Amino acid sequence: GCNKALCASDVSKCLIQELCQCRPGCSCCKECMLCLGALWDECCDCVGMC
Amino acid sequence: GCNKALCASDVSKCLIQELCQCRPCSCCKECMLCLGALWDECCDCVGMCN
Amino acid sequence: ARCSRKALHVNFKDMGWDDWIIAPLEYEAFHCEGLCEFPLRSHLEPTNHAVIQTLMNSMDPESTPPTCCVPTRLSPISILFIDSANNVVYKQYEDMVVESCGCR
Amino acid sequence: KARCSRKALHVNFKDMGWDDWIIAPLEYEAFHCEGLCEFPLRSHLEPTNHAVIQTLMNSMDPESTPPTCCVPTRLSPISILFIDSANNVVYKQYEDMVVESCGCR
Ligand SMILES: [Ca+2]
Ligand SMILES: [Ca+2]
Ligand SMILES: [Ca+2]
Ligand SMILES: [Ca+2]
Repeated sequence: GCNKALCASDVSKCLIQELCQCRPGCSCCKECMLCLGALWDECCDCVGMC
Repeated sequence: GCNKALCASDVSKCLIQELCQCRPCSCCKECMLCLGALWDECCDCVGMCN
Repeated sequence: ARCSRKALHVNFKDMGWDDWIIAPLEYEAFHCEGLCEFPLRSHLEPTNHAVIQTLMNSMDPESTPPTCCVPTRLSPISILFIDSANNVVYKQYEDMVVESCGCR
Repeated sequence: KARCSRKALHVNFKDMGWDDWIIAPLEYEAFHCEGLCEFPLRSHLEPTNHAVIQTLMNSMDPESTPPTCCVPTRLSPISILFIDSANNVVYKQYEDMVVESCGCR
């Protein structure tokens, strides 16, 4: 479910912004989706936020 | 040079005791005490031969 | 398959250290091994440099090598040994056991 | 094959697809760490006790114990001007962007 070719850039962008790092066990669950934008669908699995 | 077979164990001993971790030279003489009879053969592994 | 902590038993006699360590005779040190590829899990607490290098490696592995799986937290053990002056010493040695692994 | 060493690593943000949010700089020198980790480690660099022991075990039997790995042991920041997720313009110091020393761990 994680298209590394499609997702690597924008997912890495969010990580170095310190987003998509809170665990869902959730705080940043939403600021992460904001950073991924249209690619939340295609890339949520890359961080398991779904 | 540094005979790895002859020196690895005794030099490692000295390192984890926090000796032989300076450079030319304060800790030079406690390192020599620790290597003991192996000083000639192994001083090059820690750059202390002077 | 990914960067994780694996077993590593240390036996002091096997390494030639029996002539100076009295106790313990052995301990579980662990070690860090496994792939560091995109995505680095945020439980690997990766540095910004590692995220960038990992992205570059993912885009052109021929030009940029991957980051590497290493210890990121370590804990100590106490050792009773004989020092170079023939004193007997009981000392906590730092950074002896791997508690967490991560790509760096 | 060299011992663990700091080596060139040029980062180009447009090449990485980050020109749509990073305004400046568009490139920088990040460096990377690569190379052999074997007995003897560079002892003046203060390797961890674990890495000393692991390196000794790997010298005892490289078929049984794997080597330590050359990684960044000190890093430094750069400042970046960029557009954040909410369309604010931000000038921020990003930590751990540039390798300053390498070491076997
Ligand atoms: Ca879409
Ligand atoms: Ca001699
Ligand atoms: Ca011995
Ligand atoms: Ca882009």
